[PDB]
Amino acid sequence: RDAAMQRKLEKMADQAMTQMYKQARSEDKRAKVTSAMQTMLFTMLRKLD
Amino acid sequence: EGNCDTLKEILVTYNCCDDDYFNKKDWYDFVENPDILRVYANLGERVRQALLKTVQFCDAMRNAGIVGVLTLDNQDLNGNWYDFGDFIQTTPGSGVPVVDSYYSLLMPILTLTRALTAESHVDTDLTKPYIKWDLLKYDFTEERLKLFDRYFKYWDQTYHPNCVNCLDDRCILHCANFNVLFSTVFPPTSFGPLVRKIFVDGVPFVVSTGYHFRELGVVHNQDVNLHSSRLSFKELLVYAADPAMHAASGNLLLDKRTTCFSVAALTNN
Ligand SMILES: [Zn+2]
Repeated sequence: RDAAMQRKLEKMADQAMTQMYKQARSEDKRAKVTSAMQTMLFTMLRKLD
Repeated sequence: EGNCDTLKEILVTYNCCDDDYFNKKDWYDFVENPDILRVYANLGERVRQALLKTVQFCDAMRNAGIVGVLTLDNQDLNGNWYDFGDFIQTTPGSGVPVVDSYYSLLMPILTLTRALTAESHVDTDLTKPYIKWDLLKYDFTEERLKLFDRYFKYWDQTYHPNCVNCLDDRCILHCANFNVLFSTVFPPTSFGPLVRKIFVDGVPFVVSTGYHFRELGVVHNQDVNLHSSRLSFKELLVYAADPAMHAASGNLLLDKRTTCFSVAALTNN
């Protein structure tokens, strides 16, 4: 038990870590692109009024 | 094209083209020899006259109080009529005709010969300038209704200049059809998105709030909000994927390479 169960605890904890890493990088990209498009909008109008 | 004799006879009988035109091979094709459109067009006025005369005849029968049906084969090319073989008589001012088969058959021609362009001239004369429409006007409703009334007077079905007011779908068809024909008259710089100035966080934007479809009439967006504080994601998106702010921030373009109506350019090269 304890020398097989404890072997699965590590596996599951580490896959949880890697998936939270991927989710973090994902939501990072989101912030980046939304900042970029906001900048594009705000600079577009600044040529017409 | 194996035997379109009667067509050739009709075409020469009205000076749309002279028999010489019938050796330029592929004269009948469209994508080959697009010129055929022009010689087709030289029929329009005769068709339009036929229409006006049949309107007069309809109202005449209505006042007279007669009932009957209208088949094309009982109509000359000048516009007159004849063969009152089976009409029956009723009280005057109560008569009724049947113009369902007539128009339903005629409808494809009217865009083939463009027989309705004679309504874009300053006063329905071929020998006059175009009406100088106001660059800003985009509604055009009672105009379509007026046209309908001047021609399709007895097309016994309600027409809705804006399909938004249609019932089922079949009403959408029966309205967008007429819209197709009518939209050939108005300025082509008056379709597309319908933009509007808004404010957000005390800042002016230009965004579309509607559309003028040359087949669907006017349509207004239903949930526009003047004056907001910030912008979430979906609204960022829908204001990014629109041409309004893009186009209005562009430099005017006019290209002669294409007959397609250009609009704008985003760069200097
Ligand atoms: Zn309708």
